[PDB]
Amino acid sequence: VNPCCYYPCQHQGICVRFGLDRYQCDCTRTGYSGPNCTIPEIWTWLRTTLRPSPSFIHFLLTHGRWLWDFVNATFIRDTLMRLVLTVRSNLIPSPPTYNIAHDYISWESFSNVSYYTRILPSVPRDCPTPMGTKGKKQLPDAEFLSRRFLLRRKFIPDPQGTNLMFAFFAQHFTHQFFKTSGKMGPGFTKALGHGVDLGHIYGDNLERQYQLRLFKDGKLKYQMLNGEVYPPSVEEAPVLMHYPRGIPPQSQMAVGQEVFGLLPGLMLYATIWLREHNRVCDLLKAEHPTWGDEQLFQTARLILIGETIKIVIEEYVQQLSGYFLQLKFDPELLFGAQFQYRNRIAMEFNQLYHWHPLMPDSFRVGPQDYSYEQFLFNTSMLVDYGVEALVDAFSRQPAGRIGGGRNIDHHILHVAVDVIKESRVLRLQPFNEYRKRFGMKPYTSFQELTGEKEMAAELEELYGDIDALEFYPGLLLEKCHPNSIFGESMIEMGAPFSLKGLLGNPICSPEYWKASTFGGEVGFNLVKTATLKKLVCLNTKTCPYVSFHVP
Amino acid sequence: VNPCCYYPCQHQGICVRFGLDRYQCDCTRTGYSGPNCTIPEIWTWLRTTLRPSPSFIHFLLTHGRWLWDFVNATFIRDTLMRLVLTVRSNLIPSPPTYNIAHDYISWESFSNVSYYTRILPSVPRDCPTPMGTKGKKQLPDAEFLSRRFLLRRKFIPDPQGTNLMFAFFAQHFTHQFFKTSGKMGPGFTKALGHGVDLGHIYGDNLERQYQLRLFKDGKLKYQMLNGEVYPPSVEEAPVLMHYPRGIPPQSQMAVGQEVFGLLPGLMLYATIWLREHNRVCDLLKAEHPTWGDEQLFQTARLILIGETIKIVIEEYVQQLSGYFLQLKFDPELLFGAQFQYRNRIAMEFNQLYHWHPLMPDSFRVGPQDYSYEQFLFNTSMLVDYGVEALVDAFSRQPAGRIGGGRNIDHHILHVAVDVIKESRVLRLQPFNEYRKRFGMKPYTSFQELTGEKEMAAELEELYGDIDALEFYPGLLLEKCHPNSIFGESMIEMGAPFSLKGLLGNPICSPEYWKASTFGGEVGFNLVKTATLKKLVCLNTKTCPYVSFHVP
Ligand code: HEM
Ligand code: HEM
Ligand SMILES: CCCCCCCCO[C@@H]1O[C@H](CO)[C@@H](O)[C@H](O)[C@H]1O
Ligand SMILES: CCCCCCCCO[C@@H]1O[C@H](CO)[C@@H](O)[C@H](O)[C@H]1O
Ligand SMILES: CCCCCCCCO[C@@H]1O[C@H](CO)[C@@H](O)[C@H](O)[C@H]1O
Ligand SMILES: CC(C)Cc1ccc([C@H](C)C(=O)O)cc1
Ligand SMILES: CC(C)Cc1ccc([C@H](C)C(=O)O)cc1
Repeated sequence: VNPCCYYPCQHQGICVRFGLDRYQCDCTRTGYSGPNCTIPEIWTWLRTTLRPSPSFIHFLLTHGRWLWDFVNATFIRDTLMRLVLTVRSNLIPSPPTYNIAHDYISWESFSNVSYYTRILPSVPRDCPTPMGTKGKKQLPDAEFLSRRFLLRRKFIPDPQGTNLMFAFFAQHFTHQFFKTSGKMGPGFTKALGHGVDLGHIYGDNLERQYQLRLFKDGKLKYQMLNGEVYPPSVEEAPVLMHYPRGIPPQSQMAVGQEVFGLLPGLMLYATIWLREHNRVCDLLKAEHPTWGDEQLFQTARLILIGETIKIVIEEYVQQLSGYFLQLKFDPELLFGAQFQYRNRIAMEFNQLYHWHPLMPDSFRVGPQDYSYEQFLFNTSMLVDYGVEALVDAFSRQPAGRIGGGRNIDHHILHVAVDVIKESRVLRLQPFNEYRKRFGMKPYTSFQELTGEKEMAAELEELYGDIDALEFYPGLLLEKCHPNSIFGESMIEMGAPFSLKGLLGNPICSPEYWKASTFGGEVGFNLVKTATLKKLVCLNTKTCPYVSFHVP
Repeated sequence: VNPCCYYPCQHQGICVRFGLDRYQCDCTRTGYSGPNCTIPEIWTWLRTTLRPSPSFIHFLLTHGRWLWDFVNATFIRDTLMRLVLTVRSNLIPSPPTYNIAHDYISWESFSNVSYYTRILPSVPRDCPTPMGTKGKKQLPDAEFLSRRFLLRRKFIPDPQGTNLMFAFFAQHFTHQFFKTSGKMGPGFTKALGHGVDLGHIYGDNLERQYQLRLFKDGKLKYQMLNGEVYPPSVEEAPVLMHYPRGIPPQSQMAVGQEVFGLLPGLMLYATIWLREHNRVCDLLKAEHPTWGDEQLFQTARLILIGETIKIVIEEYVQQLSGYFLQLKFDPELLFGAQFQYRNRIAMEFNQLYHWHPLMPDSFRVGPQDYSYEQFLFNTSMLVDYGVEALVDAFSRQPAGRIGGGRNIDHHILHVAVDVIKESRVLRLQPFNEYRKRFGMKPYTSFQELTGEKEMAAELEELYGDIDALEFYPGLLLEKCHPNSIFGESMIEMGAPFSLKGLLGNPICSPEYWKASTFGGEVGFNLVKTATLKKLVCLNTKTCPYVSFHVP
């Protein structure tokens, strides 16, 4: 029996097979020593005992507004944001570590960008049980697990007021770096780029980009419909878009991410960002009449990347966190720190971001209430209502609570089922192992995981042992913070991936973070003062209610 | 007239075109302010005035052996090595900056690995003269310039005692990251990897690697000849090798770098490293009987990458430098510093590494003296003499002095001619601009460049102005240090690229630099104690005289 199946090495120690049946843990730089890296060094011990729980820190951050208001207007704001940035980031390996093919560092894992990386090695194929040495010989049926604990019965809105404007932003944004390859299989991605490169606007490959570009004034091709600007058609921009068989090219919109024609919300954002790109080109040309099409295009792209990182940290994440602390996007906060400006999307981060519970039972646009069947492959809704109308509608409709269980609409429950199946193919280690990998104590029972007893009893009967609970299921079934959109694990595990992805970008490095990179002071300020409201309203005829929070 | 043609921005300030005819310099973080970034800050001025010249520091490093010996045995050795590593490295942009297509930062320049990067932007195409605003309307004829100042008349040996064992190591080693693509043109490379990835041994692409691997015990395919181990034939390892038409596959060796069959010296190293890879596999399997072929292969590769870095720093660079300071390869020296573990080969670095003057008039192997025509595409010499014999021969024959001028054998003078032509296509800025970009004062005349009067007068008559002198020519014609192999520019410009290349490797990062990465303490020590002598002798029947220095 493979000793590493027991996950003997603690605190990021590395389990290596030695001889026919022995194992050793490489505790290098873990802060611990001993056979299993559990004997702490004096400094390590002080840090671990003097640190408040994720639950207590969360409390401090969502209480005492009056105090935080004072803090948010001083340098303490910076000090804390930097603290948040470094502490969350150090939890992500960089250079990247393993991939679906190698549960060990290798030159292939480091140079081969078609692979998603992974934080914890896989469950060795030769282990007694699917999860290691705990649980039953066979995992609970994915389908059953989903219907029992993930299916929505009664719509549960997000207590934090998150809306569909946010939901679709999330779907739009994440899909620029989550593009699992159907051809290569699980564990592989076509979103080389691995981060905020805006590939969902410009395309994940040159040829597509060239087909999407006007090659005049650095602009992106487009078309006018009802006196409004929209992405061009595939006929004008011959690029592969995944539309239902039968829909003509002249009726398809070409945008960068092949999958965006399958939801008005997605194309909505495609339209907004496309309008913002061409707008920025105008501002740039005014500043540099001697610039060619290429430089105008390249420079505008860097600007939008900046705007995206800005808005994601200061509004998107802010919304999700519900923190009284005013999050801040300022690369300089890291100029005095040891930080690698690179990123590699992890398969776990992909699993974790499946926030389908956000989707509602139906989609309300003014007096009209559209169903999934009327909404999903709708090729006219966006143009019928226009950008302003849809933004207003999505900004008003509440999105569903992510954590807590039983809140995924039956229309898309199938995604969760496949997420669970893919997880087993990827052989993700147990939820508890990830709890530990991210600084939390493992759950000692299902009743501790869920703040209740009914689901816990059934889960325990199915899994047999809390140490067998799988990654994704653990994330969605964990008990949620007070009036939060999800549990602590979602944050403690997601923040590192997210923040490392945002700041790990090259435009955030000392070499790139300069006015000249963005065409000058005008371009640099577009990044620095970017805003959701401005992203929309500076590109629409009228300004509707725009926010990631319900009115 | 494009104002940036004057190279107005100093100290790494960035020239940006504004309005119809204005320009601005982005002095962000340069240590200077002002229209041209020429007004120094207090600390900046202190550093530039309190810093000794490259010539004085070089003096200190090559005198007082007794003092140095004392220092080398103390922590001062680590202190100076860290200084050297950090000061030389900070001179290289990271993330990478421009490429042949973009004289400005862009997402395309950052993500597109098929491009060599460049430290200084190109000479704007719309400038008055080919070099900017100085020199004649037409540059000196490349052919003529080479015959007049680069052609060898009388063989000039390297006063530092460098041998052919070193010369071939350099060619072998560098050809893993300098692989200009004929199909795409100058400015493009096939050596994705941009560094010490050992692609010249394992191939620059997966398919090729696969054809080269045995897929057993993690070993590399091979063949036996005279009881000795050699690389396999193209027949057993069907991989593309550039051999002259007319030679049969059965006499073509397959090695990783398509060009290595064109010199016994190159294949010699191919053989040595191949034997070392398979040897390491043995040691590894002894340690991990449960490991599969893949892990054995991946782990051995990481080990050889380490051995390569170790030897290049402590023996290779040591020999070139001539320093009494004992250089050291220890990744930990940088763990407390702000350093990016990434690298991108620069086109200027490619130009600079054209050390053809190293090649002799003929190749002596014992009593036999072989001509270029008997040496260049010889497919039997390596096997006829065996590894030991050739190593001994190359270790005894002195290589030619690199700097000084008039020392490139007529057989390969054509390379230099093409290097100069490619330079103009790449539109490399003038030598003086690079002097400045690397911390030196520009030469005020050709007489200052060359420590003499004749060549200088002829060069001045051809170029018209010292500010028109080109990159490569400047490097080879600059006056050499006392009894050195080349001038200061070669070191002051090359050291930064070289060390950044070496330490910027991901195996030198905190995440990778651990015993487990190399299979354990045994593998880790192979890296830490790697040696040229051991690389050869631990893989040959007998141990010949092996060194980068003539006996
Ligand atoms: C009702 C609206 C939505 C529909 C119809 C939908 C549909 C899908 C489908 C069909 C897949 C691929 C499923 C498979 O291969 O089995 C998928 C993947 C995914 N969805 Fe959704 N989704 C919706 C909303 C969202 C939202 C709001 C988010 C939150 C950001 C989200 C995040 C993801 C992620 C992260 C993936 C995996 C991406 C990848 O690996 O390529 N989805 N979704
Ligand atoms: C007599 C032995 C040698 C021969 C016959 C030779 C031949 C060549 C040839 C034919 C090219 C390509 C020329 C072109 O495209 O116009 C080349 C490139 C080059 N050689 Fe050599 N060379 C020799 C020795 C060396 C040595 C000792 C070094 C020092 C490390 C060296 C470094 C280079 C470099 C850096 C390049 C450019 C690589 C690239 O861009 O792909 N060569 N050599
Ligand atoms: C000043 C020293 C304080 C030591 C208190 C550290 C407490 C943790 O102690 C460690 O717990 C591990 C299990 O969790 C054991 O495996 C280790 O052997 C034990 O040393
Ligand atoms: C007063 C509030 C200060 C907030 C700054 C601390 C930054 C949060 O830091 C995070 O805290 C988690 C525990 O909640 C840990 O599990 C994470 O690893 C750590 O990065
Ligand atoms: C006593 C000698 C100590 C030498 C260690 C200093 C490290 C060398 O450092 C280098 O010096 C050059 C000038 O010589 C500069 O042009 C380079 O930019 C700098 O990195
Ligand atoms: C879940 C994740 C994708 C979003 C997220 C939420 C909160 C935070 C804050 C700054 C933190 O570090 O606690 C970061 C990122
Ligand atoms: C020219 C270059 C390719 C080799 C080289 C020579 C000397 C040094 C020393 C440590 C230095 O920094 O002066 C580094 C690299």
